[PDB]
Amino acid sequence: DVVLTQSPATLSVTPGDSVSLSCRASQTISDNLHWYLQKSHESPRLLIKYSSQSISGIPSRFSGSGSGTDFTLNINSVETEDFGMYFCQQTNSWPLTFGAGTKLELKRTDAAPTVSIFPPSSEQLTSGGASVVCFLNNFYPKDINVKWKIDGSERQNGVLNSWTDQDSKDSTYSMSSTLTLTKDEYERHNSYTCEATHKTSTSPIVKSFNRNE
Amino acid sequence: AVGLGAVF
Amino acid sequence: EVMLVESGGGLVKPGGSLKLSCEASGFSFGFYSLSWVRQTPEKRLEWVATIAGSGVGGQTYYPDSVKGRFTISRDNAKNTLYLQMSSLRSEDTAVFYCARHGEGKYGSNFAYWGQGTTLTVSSASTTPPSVYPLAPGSAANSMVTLGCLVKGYFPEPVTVTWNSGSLSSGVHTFPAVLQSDLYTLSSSVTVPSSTWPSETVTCNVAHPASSTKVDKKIVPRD
Repeated sequence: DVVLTQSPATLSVTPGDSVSLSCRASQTISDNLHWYLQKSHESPRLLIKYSSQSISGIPSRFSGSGSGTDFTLNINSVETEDFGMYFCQQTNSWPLTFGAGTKLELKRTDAAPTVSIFPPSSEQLTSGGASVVCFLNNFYPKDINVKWKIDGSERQNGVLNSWTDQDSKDSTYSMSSTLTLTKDEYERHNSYTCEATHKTSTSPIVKSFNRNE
Repeated sequence: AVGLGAVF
Repeated sequence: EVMLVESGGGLVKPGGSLKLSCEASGFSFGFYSLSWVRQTPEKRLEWVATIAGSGVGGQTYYPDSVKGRFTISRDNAKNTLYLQMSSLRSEDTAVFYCARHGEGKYGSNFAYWGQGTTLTVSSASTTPPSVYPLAPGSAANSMVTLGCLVKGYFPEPVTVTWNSGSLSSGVHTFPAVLQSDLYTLSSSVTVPSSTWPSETVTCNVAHPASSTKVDKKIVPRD
């Protein structure tokens, strides 16, 4: 089978910049290489077919080139509406195959996270479990580190994290981090802390509660 | 080259 | 306008069978080659099956991963494409799209895509969620962030609204995380401190697979 390797896997660019996305085939596929854009919550959309052929309705800032094994999709002056996942796909031989995609994300100014911590609900405690939740909302760039502490000591086990997609309004990211313990362990300690490190501050943002409050 | 294009 | 509208997705146990349909309009249906392509939970696109158009030879094509398990067919009088799936596998789980190919020598590309229908294949048991309020510690600003933790459910999706949609801005619903065959998600909402707790804030959680709806009012802690 033809393997299509897309590079880079992810790229952040400021609207108005220009990009070149690479698709490399494991064997020669003539010009039988097509490009699609899939925006969030949408189906894929054909941008360019047979390496370089234009599609009616697609803006001229999209351009394709290449033949053989090395293909390029140029986007010249990326617009806000262009961010999304870019896939290449070949029709030279069966099985039809796709590249894994390049995710194009929107670069904006830095933004510090708003951090909030929440104790386990009494409802959850009646079931024998205890989840402590930390929300880290509306920050940019996406790289962030959360450290949980119990009575001031780092805890790594029992943590699950989830990141949103880039926000459609303000282009920020948000993350939720949940520390899950047994009720008996939860009730053997006093304070719970989430510490967020982000490039917007030299010092981490610390939010805590304790069970004597 | 798999030749799937419609012809009329 | 070219329209491709898939139906039939659902929750199936492994080894089961399910038939998808795709109703088309806006073009001369029988001339075109049509395919199914799926998108996995990892967002990979995988071709599933093709049936050639009338001036193309009419044959069917399949990747090795579905050969002997899936059958693509078409009813030209009904403008409908079908995918009969049998011996389903957990790895078949995906959004299934119908797609129409192009024209002539430079026409083997996918030209148009449908809207998708979702297939989940799992032996894990359907499980309703537990819905827990997230309110600040009793000892905890012009804005206050509240939330709901939706824990221990299967399969996806759950939907979360706040005050039945009247709180729309300032909401983040986080992608669910899978562990031990169960999903957990959380949702946050940020409102003015003058609105809570003086006015009520409620998260409305729906889990259609288990026929469940839960309304959890967020009350201040002691």
